[PDB]
Amino acid sequence: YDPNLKSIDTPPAVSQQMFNKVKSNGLGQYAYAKGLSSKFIESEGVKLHYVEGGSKGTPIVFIHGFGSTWKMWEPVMLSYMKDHKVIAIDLPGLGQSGPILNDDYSAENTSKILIGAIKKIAGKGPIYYVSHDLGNTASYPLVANNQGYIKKAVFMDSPIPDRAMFEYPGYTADGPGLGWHFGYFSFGDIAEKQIANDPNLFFSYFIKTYAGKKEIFTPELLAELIEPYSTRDKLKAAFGYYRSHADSIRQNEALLANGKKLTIPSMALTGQKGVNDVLVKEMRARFVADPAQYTAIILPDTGHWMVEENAEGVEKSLSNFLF
Amino acid sequence: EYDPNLKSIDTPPAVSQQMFNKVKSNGLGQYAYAKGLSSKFIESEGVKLHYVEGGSKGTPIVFIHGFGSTWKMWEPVMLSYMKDHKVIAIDLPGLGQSGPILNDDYSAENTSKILIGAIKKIAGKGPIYYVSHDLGNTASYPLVANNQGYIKKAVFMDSPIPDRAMFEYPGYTADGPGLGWHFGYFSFGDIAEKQIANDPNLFFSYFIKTYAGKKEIFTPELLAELIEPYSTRDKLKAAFGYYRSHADSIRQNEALLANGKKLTIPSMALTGQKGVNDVLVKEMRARFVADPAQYTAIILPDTGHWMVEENAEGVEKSLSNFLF
Repeated sequence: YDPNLKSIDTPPAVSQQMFNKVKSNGLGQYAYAKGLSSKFIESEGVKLHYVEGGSKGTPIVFIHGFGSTWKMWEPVMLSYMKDHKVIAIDLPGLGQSGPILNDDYSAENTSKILIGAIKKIAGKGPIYYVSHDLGNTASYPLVANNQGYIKKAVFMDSPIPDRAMFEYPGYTADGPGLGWHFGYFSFGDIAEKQIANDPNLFFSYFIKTYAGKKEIFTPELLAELIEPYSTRDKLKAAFGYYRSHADSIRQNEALLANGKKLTIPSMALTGQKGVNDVLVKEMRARFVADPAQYTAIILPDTGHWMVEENAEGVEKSLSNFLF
Repeated sequence: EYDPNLKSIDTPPAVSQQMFNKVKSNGLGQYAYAKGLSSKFIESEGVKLHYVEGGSKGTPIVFIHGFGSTWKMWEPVMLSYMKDHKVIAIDLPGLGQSGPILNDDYSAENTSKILIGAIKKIAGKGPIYYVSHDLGNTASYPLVANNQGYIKKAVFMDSPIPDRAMFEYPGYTADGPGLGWHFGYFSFGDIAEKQIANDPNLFFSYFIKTYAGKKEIFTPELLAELIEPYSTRDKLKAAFGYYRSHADSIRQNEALLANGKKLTIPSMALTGQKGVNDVLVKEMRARFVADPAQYTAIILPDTGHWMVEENAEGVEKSLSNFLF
């Protein structure tokens, strides 16, 4: 939290002009760099958007989270595609993926949707799997239940839903705590509605609060990052993950109680100025069978939006761990 | 209690604003005082406070509302007691018809200082009984702790008194959004102020019904009356100042508790089973009371956070038995 950060005063109508420009000119989530291919695939009745590059080499699957789309991974995808098949999927309901109509955005359901698509896109495997933010919510069952097919897994910054997610405090001595948004985002359809009235206002403040390098987030970049979350339908989907967290927690806790910890190499890669050490301690204590297979890296001076803020640190950390 | 099936309204903000305008122009809601009651204002530490009083003889009872409320929440209790008691209900600094704390210091110590000055003038030299609800519990602990004797007995209702545990209440629970989440949202820059000002009826209709046990009571017209007082940025800014100031209030109350300034006068935690429930009951017993023999804890069944709206009988009986 930053007591000194100001919220914007941009009129929502002006912000909508910015979002429209992004969509009309194929910028942001719609901009696919040379070598990358935008595609759609149906899985369990859900139309998923994904972007892929490369061909030979162990495939690497990248799953974004809240405030992001496949786009967050583009710099890393570009770096790796000469040596690896790279695949970045928009989570169900977000980016250019369609919604889960029965509102079951729990880890088990999203993992079922994702693995089916991945098996078709990536092929026989094995593959590497890399996740950030809600990606970590969507993915634990997928990873835990497909070890072998998944040869190594990385979770970034955000905690994996577990018992502690019923504990993170709403308020702290430093102001608003890690826990508060888990509550606001699951509080009826209130966040969807309020944020839909002025997405630029909420997200400009939210995104910068969780950034270490705030200067990276110019109004232009923010317009590109917020456009995919600028409508009620996309916000409803996003907040479905939050509504479903209690389900996700029960599901992951059941997995751990049945012994389904990670027995493949895994990494917690976090930003010191982001969620910082929560995921590192969590994975070490509860999710890894053998600490010797576990790597923890906390990037200094780097906030939650790890590739935006430190693409080089992320690429190097991933390369050192995966390859 | 949280109900995942409760629907938010879809009333257009402009239509809601006309509801608010009607409340004000017709003198309803916070502007409506029953026969026997008088609306007055008083300056304390440069802050103009609004209050309503009734009665004359008998131990005075001062009532302090919290978030989502004004003095108005106390009216039925005030009417019930005014025959035998001076009764005084004050709008918290910044809220209802009270003016704001200009330096944004809505910490317990500051609001307690502003309140005690006015109370001494309105209520007289004492002693008095002190009854607090919701943010009243945030505004008032130093007032009560530092003025024991002048305050003969004290009641805190439903909400926790700021202490170290407020740094622990979870944002999320197996039951959905937790007790902690609003403490974060309300102190998250000026975002709550700005978002809620855009459609106060939408936010408060859902918020108020959520924490109600008896939801049917909250008709659109009652909601309009409850929300009108929180329908502008200036009123929301003040409300959320209490939340920005909670870390301060916590330090202040912890310091009082550590300096023995626990409660040595009789005290009561009075809560609603369907509201915050047992948090305050456990908190006061464990940390705020010097002698358990002086402490009463009552949790009203089938009653949510808005305890006088939902169970005036339960509140009056509990206060009467404790106070008298």
